[PDB]
Order: sequence, then C-alpha cells, then structure tokens
Amino acid sequence: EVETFAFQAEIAQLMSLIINTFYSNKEIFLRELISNSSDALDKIRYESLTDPSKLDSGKELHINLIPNKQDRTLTIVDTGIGMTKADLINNLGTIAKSGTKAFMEALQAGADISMIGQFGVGFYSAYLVAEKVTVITKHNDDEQYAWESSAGGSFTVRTDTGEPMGRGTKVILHLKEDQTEYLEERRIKEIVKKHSQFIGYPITLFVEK
Ligand SMILES: N#Cc1ccccc1-n1ccnc1
Repeated sequence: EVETFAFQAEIAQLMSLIINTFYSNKEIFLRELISNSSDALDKIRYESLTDPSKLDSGKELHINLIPNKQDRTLTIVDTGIGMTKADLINNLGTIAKSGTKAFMEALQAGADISMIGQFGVGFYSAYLVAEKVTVITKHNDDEQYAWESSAGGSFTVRTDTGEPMGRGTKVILHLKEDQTEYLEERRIKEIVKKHSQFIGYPITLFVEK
C-alpha cells in the first residue's frame, strides 16, 4: 500500500533549484546529512536522560556511511530519534517552508548553495548527487516507514516491510551516473575530514566487499 503526495509548491521549487542550478561544490551534501544525523542523535540522547526506556530500541548512538557500487548507492545511517509518519508527510515540510523562503532570498542577495544548512533545509541538498532518495526511518512512537522521491513534484510513503531498524534513519542516495566518486573510500574520507571532523558521534565508513 503506497501513498503518493505532492510536495508543497515551495519545496518542489527548492528541489528544482538544487537540481537545475549550475553549482560544482556538490560534496557539501554529505556534511548536511551527517549534521542532520548528529541533530537526531542529540535529540534521542537528551530525551533518554529523563526517560531511559527511550533507548530500549538501541543504546548505541552512531553514524554509519555505507557505499555500494553494485547498487550505486550511498547510505547514511544513524540511530537517532527517527521520524514519524506525520514528520514525513507534513511536519518537516511545514518547517522547511520558511527556511526555503529565507534561503531563496539569501541566494538572490549573494549566498550560495553550500549555505543551505543555515536555513534548516540541508536534507534537500541530497538532490545535488542523487536521482532518487529513499529514507527508511523508525521513531519510538510510530512504525517503520519508507519515504521516497525522485523529485518532479511528488513523493511516496509506505510501511516498510524490510529489515527492522530498531530506531533511527537511513538515507539511501541513489547516485546520479556522473556522481559515483561519492562511492570511493578516499573521496568520502576526504569529505568527512574536511566538513564533519568534530561531530560528537562515531562515524564508521564501511568498506566494500
Ligand atoms: N531526512 C529526512 C526527510 C525525509 C522526508 C521528508 C523530510 C525530511 N527532512 C527534511 C529536513 N529534515 C528532514
């Protein structure tokens, strides 16, 4: 049972700007997703201080980076707080509306796409390098869901029948044909060292078989 939704016009406009604008410094997508993971880990850690049972779904707080050349995917996995169905369908897009408008205004005033995270909509920089994004997520208060979009104005949400995650989020980047450098170990190491060196959680870069 797959549900198809329309993006709000403003978010669809943001996605088209990310896809269509000429902008060579694409590597910042990884910093933006890792920053999102770190924020989600901060949240579950803070909540667990006053309710230890929130970690019954997993005590480990970490980030895994998993390249797969066979699938041409880069997956960013965290064990953070995860997202609810309402987050996926409405809450996060609602918040992103104001950040998008401010980001668009800043771009016309001289900012560049690398500053997208200062407006709270860094997730959408995934479309700098990905033709399709699949997000698997599990929040303590909700079921496991798969969100997916190839842009074009729509996204889908379904209950995920796959391997249970416990708690957290998996962002699966189906990379564009000319963006496979982000599957190379040395390239990912370089980018993590450059932009994510002080993240307060272990980042494990998986090796390919
Ligand atoms: N990750 C993520 C995500 C997935 C679906 C919709 C919105 C999302 N999002 C936007 C900003 N932070 C998170």
